Amino acid sequence: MDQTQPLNEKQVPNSEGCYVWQVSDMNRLRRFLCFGSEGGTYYIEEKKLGQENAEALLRLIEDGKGCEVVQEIKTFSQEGRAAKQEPTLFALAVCSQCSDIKTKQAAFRAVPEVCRIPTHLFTFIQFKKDLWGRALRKAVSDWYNTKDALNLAMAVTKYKQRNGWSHKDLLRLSHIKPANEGLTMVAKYVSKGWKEVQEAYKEKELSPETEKVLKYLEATERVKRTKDELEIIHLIDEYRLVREHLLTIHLKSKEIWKSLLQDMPLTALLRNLGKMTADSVLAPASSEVSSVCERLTNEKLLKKARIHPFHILVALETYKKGHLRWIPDTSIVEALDNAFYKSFKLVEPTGKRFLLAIDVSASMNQRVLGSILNASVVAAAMCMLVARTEKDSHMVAFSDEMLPCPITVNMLLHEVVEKMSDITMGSTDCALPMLWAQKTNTAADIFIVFTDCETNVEDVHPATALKQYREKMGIPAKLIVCAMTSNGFSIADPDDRGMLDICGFDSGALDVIRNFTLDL
Repeated sequence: MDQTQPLNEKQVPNSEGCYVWQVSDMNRLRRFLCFGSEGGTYYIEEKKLGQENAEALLRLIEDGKGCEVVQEIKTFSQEGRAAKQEPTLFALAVCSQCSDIKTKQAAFRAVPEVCRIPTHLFTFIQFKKDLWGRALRKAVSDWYNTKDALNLAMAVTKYKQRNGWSHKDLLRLSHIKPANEGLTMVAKYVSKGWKEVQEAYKEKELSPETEKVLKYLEATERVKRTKDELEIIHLIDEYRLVREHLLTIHLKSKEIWKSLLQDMPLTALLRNLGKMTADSVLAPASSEVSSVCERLTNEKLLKKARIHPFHILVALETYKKGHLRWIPDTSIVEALDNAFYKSFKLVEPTGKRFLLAIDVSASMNQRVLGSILNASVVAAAMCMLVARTEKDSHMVAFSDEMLPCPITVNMLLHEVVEKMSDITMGSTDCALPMLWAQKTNTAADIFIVFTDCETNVEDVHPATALKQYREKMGIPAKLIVCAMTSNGFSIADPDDRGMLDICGFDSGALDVIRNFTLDL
């Protein structure tokens, strides 16, 4: 029996016509939350991949798991497990208009929490349009009324974009009734303007909290009336204004940028590394560079700034590239490598024996999350994560034959990326890691295969190779399939308790791995 034939009646043909199992709908939802469907996969066009994922979600609802889905969405968003919020927002939108009364209600109830920032709310609304009753108005009203007025003021005072997204419109369409004076004030600022706010609040008794909102709006307005660097720096120092609150002429100043650098939100810092280096703002051997390195390697700050490991991987590739042109600062490059590991949810090692196998076949050249990184690079980063936490780990690579592993656990992340950028090619035999481990009599308690599961060679099924490995070696080895796309295929036998499906770049993947490895 080989891969071109069905192991049993539950198998389905993959893109290459070979047999695998359909990953469970709940696990496909997780694959979707983590990878989305932008750019599709090597074998599946973008729109089709999105529809496949939307259909899986619809089956879940149809099967009564609607509320479980919404709970899962809230959980991923709260724990910051996914690199992008789009998939999560699309899934929430789908749930807010489905056939299940209870799921609709649960979806709407989750909008204020799942839509963490303005962009999210706007994206969520656009998806609902894609797909204003009392429920939507209440949800939107709830979103504004549950946010901190000062934080809202901070967001609405940044420069606007011509993307059709308007707070003025949402405040109107939602028929909102502001719950506190600070929100009433910001709503007035958005709908009527600064002059109106000033006039409505002159002579007015305000709590110290509402007063802070008024003084902050005043600060953002003062920015526009001056080109004096010292005055602007004082405003950044006292009110923590960011780049988007400033005039273009202000952004021409190196000192203003240094003041902006001081408390720059980590996500913005990651995006501005190259520019600030080219601009001499992050000069070699500078205290500016040192502070940056310290903020990036502070696990508590990364978590609070919701920095996902994929954000760091992408930021690193972009920065190391050097082009706008700059000399990538070596200490920052090292800091990013360090931050990558600290951004995943850390767990105690299992001390077991791991065989980590990276698929470097042709289809793995497929791009991940709309980035320039291909699936083999991303898989390599996941493999490094595991190897770094589990001392007893041996890394291997494969296509339709075992291949020398281009990476070693001691390499820095930027090196891993370089080595894996053009390594993809050839057919795919997902049974190889187990077969190779057997032939070479290498001991492993856990096999983790990083792949898209599009196996397609006339060799034994990977599930088969695992069982043969178990028997011959006398080890009850488990197989963890770390999916690298949101397709719906899996080489793991749903009927074998010793096999599990997980998803690459789920920031809490190590916890899933730990629990399965120790039957916790």
